Amino acid sequence: GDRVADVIESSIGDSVSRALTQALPAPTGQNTQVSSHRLDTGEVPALQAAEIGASSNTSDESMIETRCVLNSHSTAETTLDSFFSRAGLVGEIDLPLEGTTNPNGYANWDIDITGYAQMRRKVELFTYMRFDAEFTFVACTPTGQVVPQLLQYMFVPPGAPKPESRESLAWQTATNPSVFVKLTDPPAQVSVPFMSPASAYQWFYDGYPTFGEHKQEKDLEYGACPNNMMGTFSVRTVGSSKSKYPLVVRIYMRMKHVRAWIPRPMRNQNYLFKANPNYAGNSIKPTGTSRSAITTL
Amino acid sequence: GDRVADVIESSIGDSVSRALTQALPAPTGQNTQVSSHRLDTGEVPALQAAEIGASSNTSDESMIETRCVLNSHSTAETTLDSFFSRAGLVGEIDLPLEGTTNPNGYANWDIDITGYAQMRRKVELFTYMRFDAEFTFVACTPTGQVVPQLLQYMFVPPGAPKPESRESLAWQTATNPSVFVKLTDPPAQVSVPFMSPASAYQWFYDGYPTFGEHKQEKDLEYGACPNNMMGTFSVRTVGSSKSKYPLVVRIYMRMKHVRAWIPRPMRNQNYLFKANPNYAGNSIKPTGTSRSAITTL
Amino acid sequence: EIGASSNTSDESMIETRCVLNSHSTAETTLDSFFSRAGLVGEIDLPLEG
Amino acid sequence: SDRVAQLTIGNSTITTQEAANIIVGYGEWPSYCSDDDATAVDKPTRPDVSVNRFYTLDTKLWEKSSKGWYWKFPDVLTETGVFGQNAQFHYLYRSGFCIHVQCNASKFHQGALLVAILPEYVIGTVAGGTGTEDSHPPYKQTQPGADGFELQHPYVLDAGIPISQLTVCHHQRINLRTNNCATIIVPYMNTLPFDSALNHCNFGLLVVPISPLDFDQGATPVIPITITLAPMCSEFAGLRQAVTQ
Amino acid sequence: SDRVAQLTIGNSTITTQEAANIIVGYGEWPSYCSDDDATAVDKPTRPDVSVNRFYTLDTKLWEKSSKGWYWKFPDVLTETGVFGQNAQFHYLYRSGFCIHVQCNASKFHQGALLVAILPEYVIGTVAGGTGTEDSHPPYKQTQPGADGFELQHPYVLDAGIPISQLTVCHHQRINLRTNNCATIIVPYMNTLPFDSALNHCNFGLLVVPISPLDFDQGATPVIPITITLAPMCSEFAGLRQAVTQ
Amino acid sequence: SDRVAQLTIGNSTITTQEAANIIVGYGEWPSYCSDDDATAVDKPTRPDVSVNRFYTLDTKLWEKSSKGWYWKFPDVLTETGVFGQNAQFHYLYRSGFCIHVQCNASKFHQGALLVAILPEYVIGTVAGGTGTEDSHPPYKQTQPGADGFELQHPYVLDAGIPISQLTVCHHQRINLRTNNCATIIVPYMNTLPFDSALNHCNFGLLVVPISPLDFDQGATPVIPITITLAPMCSEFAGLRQAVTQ
Amino acid sequence: SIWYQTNYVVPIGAPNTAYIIALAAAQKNFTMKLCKDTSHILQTASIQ
Amino acid sequence: ETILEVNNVPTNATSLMERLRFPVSAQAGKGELCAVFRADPGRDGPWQSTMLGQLCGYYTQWSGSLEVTFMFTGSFMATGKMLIAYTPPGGPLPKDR
Ligand SMILES: CCCCCCCCCCCCC/C=C/[C@H](O)[C@H](N)CO
Ligand SMILES: CCCCCCCCCCCCC/C=C/[C@H](O)[C@H](N)CO
Repeated sequence: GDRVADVIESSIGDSVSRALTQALPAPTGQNTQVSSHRLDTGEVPALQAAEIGASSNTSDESMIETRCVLNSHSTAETTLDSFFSRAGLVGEIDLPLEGTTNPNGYANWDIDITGYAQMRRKVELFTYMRFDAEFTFVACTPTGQVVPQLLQYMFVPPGAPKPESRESLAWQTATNPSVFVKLTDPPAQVSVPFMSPASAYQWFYDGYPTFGEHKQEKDLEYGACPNNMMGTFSVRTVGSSKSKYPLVVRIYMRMKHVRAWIPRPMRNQNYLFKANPNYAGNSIKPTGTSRSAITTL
Repeated sequence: GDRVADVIESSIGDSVSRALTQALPAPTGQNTQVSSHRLDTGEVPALQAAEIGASSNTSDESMIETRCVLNSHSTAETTLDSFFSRAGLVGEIDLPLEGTTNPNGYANWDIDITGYAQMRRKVELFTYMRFDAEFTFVACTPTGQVVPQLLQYMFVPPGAPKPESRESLAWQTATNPSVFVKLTDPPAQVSVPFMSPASAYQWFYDGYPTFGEHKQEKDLEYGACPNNMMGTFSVRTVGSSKSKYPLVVRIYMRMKHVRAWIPRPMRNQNYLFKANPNYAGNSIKPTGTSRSAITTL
Repeated sequence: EIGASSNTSDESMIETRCVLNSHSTAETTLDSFFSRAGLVGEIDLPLEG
Repeated sequence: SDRVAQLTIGNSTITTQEAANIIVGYGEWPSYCSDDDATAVDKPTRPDVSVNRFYTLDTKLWEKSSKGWYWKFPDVLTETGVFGQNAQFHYLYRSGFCIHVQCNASKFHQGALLVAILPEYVIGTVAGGTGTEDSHPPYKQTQPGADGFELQHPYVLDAGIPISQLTVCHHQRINLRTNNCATIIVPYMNTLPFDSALNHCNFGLLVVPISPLDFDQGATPVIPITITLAPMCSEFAGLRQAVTQ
Repeated sequence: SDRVAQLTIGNSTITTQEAANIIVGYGEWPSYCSDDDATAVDKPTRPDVSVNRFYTLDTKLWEKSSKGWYWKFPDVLTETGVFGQNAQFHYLYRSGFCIHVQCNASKFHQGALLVAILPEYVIGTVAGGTGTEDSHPPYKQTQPGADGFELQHPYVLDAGIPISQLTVCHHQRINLRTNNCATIIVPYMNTLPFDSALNHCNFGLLVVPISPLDFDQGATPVIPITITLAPMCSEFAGLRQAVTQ
Repeated sequence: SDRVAQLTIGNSTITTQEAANIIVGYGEWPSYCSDDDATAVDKPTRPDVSVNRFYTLDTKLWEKSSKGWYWKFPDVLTETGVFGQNAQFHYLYRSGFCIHVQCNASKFHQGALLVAILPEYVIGTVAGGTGTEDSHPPYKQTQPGADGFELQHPYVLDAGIPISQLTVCHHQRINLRTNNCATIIVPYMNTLPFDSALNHCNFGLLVVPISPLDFDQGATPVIPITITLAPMCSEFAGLRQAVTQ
Repeated sequence: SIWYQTNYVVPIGAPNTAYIIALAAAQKNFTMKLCKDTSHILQTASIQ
Repeated sequence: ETILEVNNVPTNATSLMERLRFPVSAQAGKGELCAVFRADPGRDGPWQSTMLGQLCGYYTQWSGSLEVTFMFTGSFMATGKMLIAYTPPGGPLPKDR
């Protein structure tokens, strides 16, 4: 039991989060109210102190004579579902016959949705995002031709054996999930849960995963979060022999049940690499367009 | 406020001292009760485990057939008042005319009662002792002759100026306490309080008072507690000129209102120094007398 | 510049505990500070001089 | 009533007579880890006053030709005081912060600094300039400590993201004609309830001049910027030997 | 029911199957400093599990020709773990202790050790042998640390006081035919509510063989003595830079 | 609300826009003599507005090489107005005072003055320097009037007592970057209920620069100090011819 | 100890140097004990 | 509150009023040291000038908290920030801020 007064009157162990703000409903845009003229002293709503770090609480009712406007413009399309529940390209796998890419008939793809700029810049608006997903696989020939071929889409989680071939033993999918499809069918579409050991994925990780000295050898590890390495996507031509059709598998991901935290500045520079916020330092481009002078247009 | 359960269910800040024992009254020695013969199993009060570190709880009622003895022997003379409220020599100051000891007519005595073995071995039975005292000054000539001389016994606390002479300015006793006496009078007798900045004096101090490196130079500081340096006793012949009588001041201290803590082993070796538990390592003497053999007397 | 002394306490400058003080202000009174005999005069009565 | 502030935590106290206000980050004050959010079962140590107190790191000089500086948290306190020993002796760590930045100048001085908190401030590099080399930052750039590091390209924050949208995080301004202190209170922000203090840095602290310092010849040309910061609601768990990195 | 014991404090746990009992020193369990006994006004830090835990110092060998060893508290933990950093970073210190001494031997081994706690164990010296030199002990004898120091004259405990009256303090015995552990729980004992841990040592811990070790040629001749100790109800106050001595 | 003050007594009025506060001396406002404290039986004259009003003495210049000045009360008003006629025509005198000191400077000026009230400010002398001569101060040093007198050794206040302990009396500071007026209200302080105004001075008024005046070449180098003071609750008793000393 | 946190910044025309006056006292929990005679002031003999 | 003579360097009569104020000037911005003194009232140093440090001579044991008030006597236009650190015992003289 607690006897001394500094321990009885202590705020240690206050687990309850003390919040200043509260979320209120805003199904529509705020309505404008009627305003008249103001000719007094002391009350000066146009003057702010931006050094506070807050934003201006000035409205148009206090800057001009306004009318009543009953707004019925909905804020429903700015939600995170409506902004992210839109399938976009996150992956592309090529299965050729001759060449170097994948000349054996199988292809493993380390899952990362940071290889296509248009979906990456949408997620990197936040640093933490938690969601369930819906992946869709659009398979076709280079020319776009639909051909009579069977494939197997195996999810290889981390730790499970990756297939070293088409005739491999990992393809028996006794415990790993798999999808068999013909190219003549609609694209395969499966729903995936939130599968992180953490409470949210994170597109930016300011740190190293491992302890120890950090020399130039193990500097690749900077930024790598194992909580986002969700495993491997594998694909093959179901068969003991060589296929006759070249193939491409394109992967489209749609988020659902989205939560996000901590918005960030948006990428203005061209991406260069996967899971690396590097940029071209010689060819730094300004965020927008330029002028000849500041007094013109 | 406290929210998490490890903080609500915590024994941090329990200032209350949890004691196992309780002091009960023992004004007399314990009475003996009647005992008879015992011829059973299991109950064996003579067998102990001294490895526990406790003392035997065996009584004579369980080892022999005893009678009833109604004891009326009092434990009143073993108290700490009755054991320490007995004046003993703690100091001796010589004031000669010619020589080296104190040839000017004043003498300062750093107060320490550890210069006489018979009162020191009584206090060093404990490590902490808190008490008020009663000092008594028996002044006389070397031969014991009482002579017509006036003296001044000034208490010089720590920080106050010590007198560098008989004609000094410190003797004006405007704020320091003093006692003027003739040798023809009864010995001066004053009562003194507990004057430590601590809660008790301490005859043993396992430590150094100062921080820093501890080389062979500042090794005198080992054992020194400034909480026991109660100041200086000063004495002079009240006069501007030289006295005609040699003098000795002998100091006798009687403790009252005594409290003591943490008993120790008692000194068996001859003391050598003041506030130093040194001993003669070559001539280590056993604690008691010896024999020719262990089967004889 | 007001000419007063600071009314700042240690409860407002650091995180402090409770201390139940029992230190008495009885020895700073003017009796205890002045009711102590001291030399105020000295008179010499010699024979020659 | 709003330009004066005293911040007392621990054995430490800051005064300011020329403040703006206090920014409480994401409207959450720092807190302790609840039993629902917790997963580790060891009892954490909560040293109230020996680690939750203001620490003063160093002093950067605002010159004319300045570009900016960043500091990474909690890397700034992993070699400092009792915090940087509990953090080395333990494996897990949880805390908020109160950051407080100081820059004093006269009334004849002009300039502005953006003082912002960027979570998970991952550091990119110029990629050889051409963008072909997949270069990486060294350890003395991602965890630079109390000395901080000087931004090479503060327009993109050395991460390809524009400085102009950085007010979407926490921030204050130090406008020398209005204020000389900037106080931000940050809660613990991570996907996990605890994490390592030596491997992972939760956020960065950017100090960038948007408007450049100017004065006429005769005024005090040394205008220092001093970072002063206090942990809040600190918690440590998982005790073993002291390792520094 | 009495020969078995498990001592759990912190992240640490000791088992014993061949115990005697636990000695609670002077019938007082360790406690925290009350507001009546306190004089210093700063808030003390009370780190529950990071300093109140069992620490293992070293291992002395019980040979035939042994004389004894002593260790001084809290000097044994001023360079060890989180305790020895809070103690260096702070000026004041208050704690109890649970000491636990280990010596294992067979049933064909015989011997006894007196394991005792002597408060304010001031160390004297031989004074030149003749008693004329006012010699003094060096720093590596009064504060010898976790290594401890070997008694020169254990009859007088190198202080002129007899070993035979040392059972008036706390003690246990390790009789190898009865027990192999000795557990003493010590409260904070001082005239003051707090004190320095580097300058002042509250008590000593003596381990002396009264009965000598003996065995026949063929048995395990290495009989180690291991000291293992846990602070209890620790408290630190007055924070400044880390000084070691 | 506290930096502005108007002091109205009589036919006189002072404004200040840059004040600190008013010091009320020893927590006693001036009062009239009660019938219990009184011993003299004559009826005293109490001229309300003709003597209780602000009088302006003279103007001292604060230079760089200044040391300090003192003025003795009521000697400053024994040749001035209606007060200095009632005081000459009568034998007895009782009054409080409101002293008000003025020193104006710019915001580019720095310096501090200690403005203090020292009761029974007896004036000692250097005693020949060697301390053998038992010299004495002349009349134009102990009662110097409205002109005041320049301190020779302001460290000891020309009385062997340190300036540093002078805040134990009434005081204010004039810190030029904070205030330009210093207002002290003094009651009648004497062992007697009335006394002579020409023979006995109740207190002195010290104006000493602790921090020296400094400015750069171009600013107004004449920084005057002006003493302005008002009697309060004045009372005169025992009427006879007018004698000046 | 007193340390410069940022700097002593001054504009042109004002003086480059100032001074700080320290003022020391005690708090409401302060007490003294065991009255004595003072040591840090002493008198050369032969007064008057 | 009475004046604490921190700058107790000068001794000549010409410059004994300099002991009541200590300087603060323009530096290079390296966290430099202005002044350092002991918090001991009875010890022979700056506190001897105070009424506390003279009435403590007449007493042997003291307890309780102290209070040091520093006033800036510069221009209205001069700005600055300073760190005033109390170092409890054991702590040697800090070499840096
Ligand atoms: C036939 C079964 C196929 C199912 C495959 C679904 C894979 C599930 C993964 C979805 C989660 C993706 C999250 C990715 C995060 C980022 O790429 C990482 N932070 C890497 O930068
Ligand atoms: C005329 C007035 C004379 C009064 C002098 C009385 C002095 C009071 C001192 C009494 C306390 C003595 C305690 C001494 C303790 C030991 O000597 C120290 N621990 C030194 O070893």
